[PDB]
Amino acid sequence: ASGMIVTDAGADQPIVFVNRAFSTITGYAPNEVLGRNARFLQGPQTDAATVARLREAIAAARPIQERILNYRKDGQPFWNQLSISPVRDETGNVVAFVGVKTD
Amino acid sequence: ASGMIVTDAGADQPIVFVNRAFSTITGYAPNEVLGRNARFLQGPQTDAATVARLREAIAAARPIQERILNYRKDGQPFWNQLSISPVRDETGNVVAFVGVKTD
Ligand SMILES: Cc1cc2nc3c(=O)[nH]c(=O)nc-3n(C[C@H](O)[C@H](O)[C@H](O)COP(=O)(O)O)c2cc1C
Ligand SMILES: Cc1cc2nc3c(=O)[nH]c(=O)nc-3n(C[C@H](O)[C@H](O)[C@H](O)COP(=O)(O)O)c2cc1C
Repeated sequence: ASGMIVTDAGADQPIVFVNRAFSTITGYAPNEVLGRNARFLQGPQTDAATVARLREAIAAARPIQERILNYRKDGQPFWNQLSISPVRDETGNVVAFVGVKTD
Repeated sequence: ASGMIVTDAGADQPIVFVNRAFSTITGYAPNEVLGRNARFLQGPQTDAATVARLREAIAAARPIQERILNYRKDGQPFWNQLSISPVRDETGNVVAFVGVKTD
């Protein structure tokens, strides 16, 4: 199974759902992450240019894939092959964002 | 806000998340629907041919949009402009399905 994060569309994209795989991968339980922006997964060695590309894509509701250095709850660095896409209604309104970690 | 349902990919797509708009629209709380296939929203005058097109598209992990008759918890019918899409990882594995109601 691949990790999955779902966020609200607006106002800095707080997490509303993580799948079981997310907790296996990151060591974080759902209650520890709901209502937070996913940027808490980043750490000292995270590439700022990669973070900026995610920021611009999410702001514009553009799909993006990045290999980004993330950090488990226990602090272990892991490479996150991250893909983010908007969820739209048929009018084109953004309803949510979905992020997947590909192992 | 538009209604959104997220399901597992496999084994008859049990619901794993519904947004707040889902509960406003349908009258169901998350604890009433999590772990169930979304077909409980259908009822006696739901169009069988429409349900068959949804079944075939989801089985194939193909996006689909239909206008389908659904029923609130209290039994009141509502027209659901429903769009369902797979969520894939970068290997092409289906991680989840997402369903949206367009007002
Ligand atoms: C649905 C979704 C999932 C995300 N998943 C991750 C993730 O797994 N790891 C990560 O470092 N950032 C993730 N992000 C990105 C951060 O939330 C944030 O958008 C990014 O750090 C850029 O914004 P900032 O410069 O304001 O931090 C995700 C964003 C969204 C919308
Ligand atoms: C993510 C997702 C959301 C769904 N949302 C709805 C819905 O809002 N209303 C509905 O009638 N069916 C919905 N369905 C469809 C049913 O779950 C089911 O796939 C459909 O009734 C066809 O299969 P069946 O013939 O086995 O019932 C959804 C399915 C998925 C995967």
